Amino acid sequence: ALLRILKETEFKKIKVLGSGAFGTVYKGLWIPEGEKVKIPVAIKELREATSPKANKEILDEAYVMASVDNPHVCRLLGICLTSTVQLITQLMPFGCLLDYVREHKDNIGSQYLLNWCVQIAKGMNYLEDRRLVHRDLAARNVLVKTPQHVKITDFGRVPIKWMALESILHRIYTHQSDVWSYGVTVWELMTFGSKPYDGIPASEISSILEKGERLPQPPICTIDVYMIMRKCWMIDADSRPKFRELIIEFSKMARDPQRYLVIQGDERMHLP
Ligand SMILES: O=C(Nc1nccs1)[C@@H](c1ncn2c1CCC2)N1Cc2c(cc(C#Cc3ccc(CN4CCC(CO)CC4)cc3)cc2C(F)(F)F)C1=O
Repeated sequence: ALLRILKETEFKKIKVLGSGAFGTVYKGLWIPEGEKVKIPVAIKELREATSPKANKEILDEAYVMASVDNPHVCRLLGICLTSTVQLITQLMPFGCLLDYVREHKDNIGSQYLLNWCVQIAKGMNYLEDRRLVHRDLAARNVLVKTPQHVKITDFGRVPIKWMALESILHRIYTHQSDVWSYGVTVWELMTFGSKPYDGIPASEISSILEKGERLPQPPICTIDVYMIMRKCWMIDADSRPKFRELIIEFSKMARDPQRYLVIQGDERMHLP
């Protein structure tokens, strides 16, 4: 739809959820003016976003973030402009998928893991169709609406260990560098939220990658799943899968989960 211009009296902050590079995120409640319905919302308030030039840049960008319309992409619902900038979306009450997998890894099954892979590829496919490059896809930027329903967020306008080699060496970002980060995102899921390249400093990653090293095979992953991941991390960006292809391939596996991921016995052995 469109970006609603919200009045500060329309919504209240309830709790601080976090704070990042951009600002502070709060849980809140939004009662649309006129309406009787009360919508739980997440509200991000930017730090020092007060310059005229950035104010216009932010508004222009916000219009585009409010224009996405897909079940697996978070949409910006509105903005509130006062002394500060506040960005409002619907609250995803289960929080981010990275945290969710770390919390629930003792009970997460193969059907859920592979469906999350499908859903993220579907929302990434939609952004590709909208000509929107993500630049920071990671399990921490996938939110959980319900255990069965995830949505991508914080896309649009340095996470070295998620970044395609070209992005690291040349600052090139395209849909194909998004495909690489997708591969790393999937690895995070299949490892139940392990940290990629753990203990290796960021400063070394381009070298390791140039030498041709890559994240290892997650123990529950069958070879065909690991192949998809390996394919996302080829040097030649045009050799990597396309999001449309990833939808098909993971959809096929989701039809037969137990064939493609094996989650059995000693879960201490499910870690890379
Ligand atoms: O809203 C967001 N997350 C939320 N989570 C919960 C509630 S809202 C995410 C988000 N990205 C995609 N989507 C969402 C929500 C739904 C889809 N966003 C959109 C978003 C964010 C940031 C800014 C910003 C900023 C900014 C720019 C310049 C300076 C000052 N200076 C500083 C120094 C600099 C020199 O480096 C020059 C510029 C300051 C700030 C803008 C927007 C957008 F697109 F709305 F206009 C951001 O994070």
